[PDB]
Amino acid sequence: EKEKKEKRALGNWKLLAKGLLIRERLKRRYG
Amino acid sequence: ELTEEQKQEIREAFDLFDADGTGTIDVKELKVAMRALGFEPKKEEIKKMISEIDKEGTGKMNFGDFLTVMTQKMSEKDTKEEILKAFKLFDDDETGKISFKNLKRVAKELGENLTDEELQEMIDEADRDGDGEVSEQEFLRIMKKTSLY
Amino acid sequence: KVDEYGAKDYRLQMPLKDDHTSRPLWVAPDGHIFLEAFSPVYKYAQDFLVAIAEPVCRPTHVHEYKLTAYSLYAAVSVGLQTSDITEYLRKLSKTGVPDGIMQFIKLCTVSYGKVKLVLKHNRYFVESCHPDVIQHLLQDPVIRECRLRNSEGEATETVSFEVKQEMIEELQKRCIHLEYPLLAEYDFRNDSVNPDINIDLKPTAVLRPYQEKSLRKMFGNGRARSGVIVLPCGAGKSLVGVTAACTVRKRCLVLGNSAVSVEQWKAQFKMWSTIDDSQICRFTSDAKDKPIGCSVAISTYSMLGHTTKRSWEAERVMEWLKTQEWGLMILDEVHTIPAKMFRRVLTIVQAHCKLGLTATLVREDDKIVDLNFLIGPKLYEANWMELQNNGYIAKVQCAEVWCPMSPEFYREYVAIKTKKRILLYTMNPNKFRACQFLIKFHERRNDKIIVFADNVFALKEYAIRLNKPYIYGPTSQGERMQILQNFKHNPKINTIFISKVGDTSFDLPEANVLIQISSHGGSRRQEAQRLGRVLRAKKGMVAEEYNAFFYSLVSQDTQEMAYSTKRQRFLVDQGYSFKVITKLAGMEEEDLAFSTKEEQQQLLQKVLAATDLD
Amino acid sequence: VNVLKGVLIECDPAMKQFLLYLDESNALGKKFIIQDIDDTHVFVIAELVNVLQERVGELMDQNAFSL
Ligand SMILES: [Ca+2]
Ligand SMILES: [Ca+2]
Repeated sequence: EKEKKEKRALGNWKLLAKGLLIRERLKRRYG
Repeated sequence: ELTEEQKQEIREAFDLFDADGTGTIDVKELKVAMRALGFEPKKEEIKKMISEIDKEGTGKMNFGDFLTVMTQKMSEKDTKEEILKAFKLFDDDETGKISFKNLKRVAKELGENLTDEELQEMIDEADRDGDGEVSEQEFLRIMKKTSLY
Repeated sequence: KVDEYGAKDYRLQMPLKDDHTSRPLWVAPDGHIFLEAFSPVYKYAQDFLVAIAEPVCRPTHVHEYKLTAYSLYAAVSVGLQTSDITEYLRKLSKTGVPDGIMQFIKLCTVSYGKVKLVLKHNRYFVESCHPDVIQHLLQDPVIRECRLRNSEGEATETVSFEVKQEMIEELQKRCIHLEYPLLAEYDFRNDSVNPDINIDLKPTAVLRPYQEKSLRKMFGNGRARSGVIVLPCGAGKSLVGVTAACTVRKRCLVLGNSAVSVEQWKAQFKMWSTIDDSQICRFTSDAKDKPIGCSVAISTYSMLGHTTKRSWEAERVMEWLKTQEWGLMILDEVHTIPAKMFRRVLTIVQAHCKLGLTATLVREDDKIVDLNFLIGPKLYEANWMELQNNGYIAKVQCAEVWCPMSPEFYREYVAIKTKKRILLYTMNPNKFRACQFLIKFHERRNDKIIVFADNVFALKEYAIRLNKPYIYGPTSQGERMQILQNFKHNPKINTIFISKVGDTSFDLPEANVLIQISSHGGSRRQEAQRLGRVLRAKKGMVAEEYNAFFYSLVSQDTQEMAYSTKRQRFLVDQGYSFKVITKLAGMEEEDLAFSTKEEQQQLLQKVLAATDLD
Repeated sequence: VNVLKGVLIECDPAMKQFLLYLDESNALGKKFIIQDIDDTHVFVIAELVNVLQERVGELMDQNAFSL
């Protein structure tokens, strides 16, 4: 149970990181 | 594709400790060779990489293994630099830590609808020293064990 | 012989006679047949070709048919010999019939109707009037294993012999190898083990002329013969099945894809057949009925193919089904049968006469050669254009709308090479604006709008931004039915977003505008069947040749172009036209979302946020 | 003055983005797309434009079906 909870959090972290990068990437294109 | 010109730098670094042309260099000189190309490893990391390079106890590495190790170190260095830049993106106030406020601000700016309870759960789950937040080293570790990057 | 241009030099093998205009047929020695529709003898030629030749393409002017061994077997089962067929071909062919085709017809027809398979006392017997063929086939090692043997391993002794049920489908393929195909003949009137059932045809049921012709062709010499009949969606295929079941008067089994199909079949049986409700039972996972006295049973393939342990009551029902002998079996959507699990259902179920009904038979995995022996040869296939002319079905107005890709998406589209690339072109902001304008135009025109999108994320995003109901994987059945009723009855809501589940998982309400945004990846038959099921004939616009509207939004310069081109091949073979629309008139005046480029940048950010996981 | 002699290419913005991707990813190899001038116009050295046209034709060939 706890393991899988952490897994979800891990994915969230990854998603969050990607989000910033993605936004930053578009900034490099448009900022 | 790893590099084109930096490979020659690795060749020069290998040849610095291989003036006799024996084809191999001492593993104990691994620390200096990394410092010749700009790397600054720590004692624990040096011991861990010497253990992996010298599993058979030969004490010498050939050109291919040295080149592979240097490429891996360069990849890890650029990954760490990108992770540090991401940390700075999180740490907009330059406090050195990704506190609850920083994570909440990043989540709100990105448009995520993650609950504050989930934010503090993730902070605690990635909190190792128990300081109440995530530090540079904790963020680096959590990125290391992430799904991918 | 091949010319330098690639044309097959068939001039020498086809002796042309001076009866050019009168005779409408071209018979090339390769097995293909060409027919001219403007010829005065087109109707007779069409009837002759349908009986013996499997059509390939039916455009407006010249139709192309193919000659196959299964088609020859079907023609023989109809009751036509080689002599009359050859005479009719020579009377209609512009050139002389090549001897290669003649020898091809002679060899196949003689070998047909020799081997007979009889299902009696829950036992399968292979018998023939020529014991020499039976003795010769015994030497085959595959036939030796398929043949049922005694408990001690000794082989069992018009002499017939029992054959293993598990090896029945194996024997069917071996008959092709031995060139002695089985005969699917049933004692329609001589049956005595299975009593008749108090089921008749209500006077409200009317058989259309093509439906009646197909039924009469199936009932060769008054005996029901196993086979497959292809009819367009909405042409009363369920009515045809009910009529066939009433005619058979024996035990009837019907199989559908889901519970919705079971309910529709039960409603049609109650609507057209006179069988009592007590004799109608549903072997479903939720609504279960006692199999005792079940004259007609309606179920699903996966229910009968559940390899995992089933419920105790379901086990009892399966045991009763296996014990019970079924004179007639009905299968819906034959295109999914080539699956191994669903094919195993045929072995599991013991039935005398099996009839399969569907809209298309061109599997993308081309697993149809074995299907020709799983059930039988294709009994009948109606012409879509001809039925459109008759007014039985709506004359659909098909169009492919090319939506330009945004440069920001296009660069990322080329950059991405994995399967994540689907989200980029399926979420084109220009495509979104085109879909929004089409929805606005059809709502101002008071049209029923069905937006189909295979991608769950894209469909959900489109429906949410456009504020329309969305149907996807879970789609709780109560809420699904409520949404369907709102679409049918509420005039305020006339736009429904449906995911891939709209193909066969439930019943599609009659509509007039169908817009396809996302593609499966080259499902040339699945989306064609979906389009046929979505659009039905609408009163009021019968005179107009464009009464049903279908639009396919395709991203320019993407792989979606190739998918659309591959998919529309089946519909083009049916004579359906497709007009390419690059510019939509009225978009300039109408205000649409993402008018500013920064909004498209926001949509790009949202799409990129949706990683390869979605 | 320092001015380059080549061939001007005019295409839609989608093709412009495709050429920019080719130049950046070095799929064409050496970076012959030296400089961009306008949102629809580019300046390419004629030594590689012939091969570049082949690459563009390959792109549209893939975005189609073979009959
Ligand atoms: Ca802070
Ligand atoms: Ca910390």
